[PDB]
Amino acid sequence: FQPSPLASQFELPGDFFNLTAEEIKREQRLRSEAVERLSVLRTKAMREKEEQRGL
Amino acid sequence: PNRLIVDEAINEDNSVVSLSQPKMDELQLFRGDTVLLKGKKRREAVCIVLSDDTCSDEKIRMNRVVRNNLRVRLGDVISIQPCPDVKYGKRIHVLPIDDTVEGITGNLFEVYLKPYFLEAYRPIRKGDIFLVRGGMRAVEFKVVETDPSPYCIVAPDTVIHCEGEPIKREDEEESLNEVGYDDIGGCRKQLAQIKEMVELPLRHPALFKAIGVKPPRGILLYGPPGTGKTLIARAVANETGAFFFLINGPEIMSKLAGESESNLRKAFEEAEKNAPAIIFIDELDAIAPKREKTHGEVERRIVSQLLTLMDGLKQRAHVIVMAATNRPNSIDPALRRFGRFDREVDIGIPDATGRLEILQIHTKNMKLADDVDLEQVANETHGHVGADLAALCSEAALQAIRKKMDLIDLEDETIDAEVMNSLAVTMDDFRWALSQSNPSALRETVVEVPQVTWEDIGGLEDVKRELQELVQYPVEHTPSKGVLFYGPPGCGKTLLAKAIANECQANFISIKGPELLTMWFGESEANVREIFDKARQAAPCVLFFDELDSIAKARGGNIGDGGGAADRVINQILTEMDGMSTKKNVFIIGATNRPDIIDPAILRPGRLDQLIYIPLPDEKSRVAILKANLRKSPVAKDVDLEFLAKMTNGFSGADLTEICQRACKLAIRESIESEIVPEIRRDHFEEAMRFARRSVSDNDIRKYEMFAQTLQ
Amino acid sequence: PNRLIVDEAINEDNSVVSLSQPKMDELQLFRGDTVLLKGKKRREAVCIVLSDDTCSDEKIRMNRVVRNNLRVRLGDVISIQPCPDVKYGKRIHVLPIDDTVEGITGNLFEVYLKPYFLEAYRPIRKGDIFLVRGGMRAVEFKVVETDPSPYCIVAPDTVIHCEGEPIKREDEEESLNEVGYDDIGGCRKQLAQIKEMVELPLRHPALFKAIGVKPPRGILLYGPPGTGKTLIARAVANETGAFFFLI
Ligand SMILES: Nc1ncnc2c1ncn2[C@@H]1O[C@H](COP(=O)(O)OP(=O)(O)O)[C@@H](O)[C@H]1O
Ligand SMILES: Nc1ncnc2c1ncn2[C@@H]1O[C@H](COP(=O)(O)OP(=O)(O)O)[C@@H](O)[C@H]1O
Ligand SMILES: Nc1ncnc2c1ncn2[C@@H]1O[C@H](COP(=O)(O)OP(=O)(O)O)[C@@H](O)[C@H]1O
Repeated sequence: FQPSPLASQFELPGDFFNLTAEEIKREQRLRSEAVERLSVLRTKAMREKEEQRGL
Repeated sequence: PNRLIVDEAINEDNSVVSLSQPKMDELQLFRGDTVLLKGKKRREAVCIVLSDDTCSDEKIRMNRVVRNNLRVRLGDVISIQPCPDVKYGKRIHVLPIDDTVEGITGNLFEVYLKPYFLEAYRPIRKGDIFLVRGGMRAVEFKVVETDPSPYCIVAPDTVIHCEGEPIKREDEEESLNEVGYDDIGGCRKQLAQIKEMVELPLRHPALFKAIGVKPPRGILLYGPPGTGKTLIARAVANETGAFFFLINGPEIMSKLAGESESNLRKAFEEAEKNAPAIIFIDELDAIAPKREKTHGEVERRIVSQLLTLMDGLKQRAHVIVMAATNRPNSIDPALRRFGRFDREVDIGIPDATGRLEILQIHTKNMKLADDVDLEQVANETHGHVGADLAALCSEAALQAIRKKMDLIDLEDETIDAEVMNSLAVTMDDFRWALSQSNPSALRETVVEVPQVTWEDIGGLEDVKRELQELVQYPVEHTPSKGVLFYGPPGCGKTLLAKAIANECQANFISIKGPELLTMWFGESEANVREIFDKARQAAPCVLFFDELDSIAKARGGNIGDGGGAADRVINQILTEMDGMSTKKNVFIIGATNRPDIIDPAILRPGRLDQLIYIPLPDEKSRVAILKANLRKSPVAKDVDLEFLAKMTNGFSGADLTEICQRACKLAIRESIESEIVPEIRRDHFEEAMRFARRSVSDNDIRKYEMFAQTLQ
Repeated sequence: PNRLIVDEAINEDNSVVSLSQPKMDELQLFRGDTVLLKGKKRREAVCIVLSDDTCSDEKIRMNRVVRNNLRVRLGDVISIQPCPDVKYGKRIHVLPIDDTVEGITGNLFEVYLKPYFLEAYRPIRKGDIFLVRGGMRAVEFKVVETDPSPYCIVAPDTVIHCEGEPIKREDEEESLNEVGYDDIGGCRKQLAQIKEMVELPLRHPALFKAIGVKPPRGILLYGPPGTGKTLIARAVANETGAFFFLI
């Protein structure tokens, strides 16, 4: 294949960097869930059931 | 689409970012492809993309160097635009930044830039700033000329040039040696807790200005000195961009009446002018000591001024106040009222893993020899905090410096980079520094995940399953939040509490007789509340109260003084248990060898509702115990562990361990005498059997069996 | 080449310098030979070399008197060269320093200088300062005029004069009765620990500026009164040359 220098020339919309209510609430929910997951008292079997989902 | 939220890096390398594989599949780019990242103010950076098992599908993981070049911060969004057209460069001109090249001279290319780029094939863009570590200094460079433009890949055949004065930093650029999140080792959970509470109002202030509900106004960080209380406060401000104002007790208290309160309220006014901002007040117990401890007008009025300044935060939008103390109960309690400083975080003492991470952070700039084993160091440095590990790394460096500088003899204003490049710190230099270092946090209790696992406990197969079900059931599907163990000593009561904590990766808090007695003897039973509060802060954890009757026995046990079964401490424990919910992720375990004389309240519904008997091990368990104790040593094939177990019919697990250690000691002595045999032989176990005895009598077993049948 | 680090000596004698044998053999500088030491401001000192089993190969062990004459301090590097052609002197003129002769009288030569040079074969140079002890006083003497130059060996058959007004002390030299490390008896291990922590930050301040390591900020000395806490603090400041402020 031959790359074309023109593929790297693109200008973003001005509103690109303005995050929505769903994007901001999603991140804050994940922050609360991440702290909760670190606090959870669970056995190795429950830990593996989640980790194994990516294999 | 093609846009991700900026998150923290796992790979510290400055030329690579990590994406979740599904997004690399949508962009049809492979691991190692070069892409451009589009940031704010029409800025871009070029980097290599890889993937891992931890990056979120909708996030991009990049380190501080990449974020600084894009002038973006954690929580922002960037676009990913593959740039396969990038070719190899022919000539690149790189010059250092003045802020980091001071006191050092020599050929910076040969020491830093050459090995940094050699066979690395790092993408480079004109204007990029990057850091190269080495020689106990962190030196960063900027790219000022590229023959190809505006970016290229460095190759082994690319000419690297470096001639000219160091470059002055721009006012919008931060130094890479400023404390950030990558400089914090242990206490990751506490840092995450601060992120949840603090980053949102600072990165998204519009969410809180539109509403009449204020975010938490103050956070009190407490724990021993040198654990990162101020490091977290500064790192958060530096990562979010909020202005950081530093206050401390001595600075205000050293001032005269009027000037003191003026400076305190002036800093608050400056924070509003520079909002968003964080005000960090160190030594809170010094600026706001308990009033009943002083008669001075200055101390009382400063507390009054701080109390009103905290209340005024409902007007000073986007200003958050944090404070540091040694203990939450060493400060004027007024500050902890609803609002003000009603939120607190226990930093604690880093465990062996955290200590290793802290050492790895401090050694980032240090050249270590192959014999240096920082994990072994972290295992030996019990009771040390990050402040002490920093001193340890400094002292190890200084010892290495003296050894070489005595022979180098370079006396000038600056040091050559070449002589620093050849300076390495060996294990002998860390060993020396360890002998000179003394932990600052040796008196406080150290709480960490225990190393005892289920394979270390012989027998009790059903008890193992019971504990696993008690913890797993409330997570997989009122569940009990505690269990009492009773039975003979030396059967594994403590090991059971540790093993469940181990497998759960939970902190183990060990309370022993002497500690329960200390609280009773000194009439300081109120400290039980702090123990339970520690259990909450340490969650997930197992809160183990051993020798529950140690006080009742100290008061007479079978005879008795002015008390009976209940005492100051057990009544405080009962009180605190009623305030702990099953959702606090704390499992309370008790143990006693005399369950007939312990306040029965502990077994009443809502407390230690589970009750498990631990008998002496049977024959198959005793063999398992011997095998577990010998799992770490060479043992000859002539050793018949079943024969030994058949004889030791009345022995406890502790008694079988004594036999193993006796045979071990004999094997070692024989080896030493022969040198002046390489494995434990049957003769060593047979000799141990001549002295080892059962510690638990038949009458004691009947006492426990009758109790078990009485309660069912 | 021939540049060694200045260290402390066990032998308190003013005419003795100790070197490790491997360097004595490499430089052909053998026990009993006379050697010159090159210090600061084109100054030099002459002494007799002896061997021992405690000196490092890269170090030279000398006392305070020799370091003062060379205007050097512990931890620095000086040049060493033999001078086997040194000859014996004939006439030596020595005067006491007025700063150390006060409240006392009598014949200083017969009490101090005579037993000091009595069959000692000491190597002296014009301008050398040396200390002679006795009579519960420590009296410093200077060599002010000799027939040979710039140095010689003082033989028992030479004529030593001790007549004339005492000589004034110069501002470029320190008193040999000032507190130093040789005034500290026990707790030598503690002194070694402090020296490692303090001498280098002060002796080579550019080294800590040049290398990214934090120096110690303060040392707390604790123990019963009268053990030498204030003695160490003074000895360290006087040996390193740093400005001392007492609180
Ligand atoms: N948890 C930690 N992780 C990394 N470094 C730490 C940690 N705790 C302390 N340190 C180090 O120890 C020192 C702490 O000193 P200081 O800045 O006064 O903070 P504090 O006294 O509040 O802990 C710093 O050099 C810091 O890097
Ligand atoms: N079931 C068991 N399996 C293996 N070793 C045991 C067992 N019970 C006791 N031991 C040995 O006894 C020692 C003390 O055990 P521990 O649980 O501390 O007793 P207690 O809980 O009565 O204080 C341990 O080091 C262990 O080697
Ligand atoms: N360790 C020591 N070695 C030698 N002399 C000592 C020592 N400790 C004390 N002295 C002597 O005892 C006296 C102590 O007086 P002072 O200067 O007040 O010291 P300190 O701090 O011990 O009180 C001095 O004369 C000092 O020379």
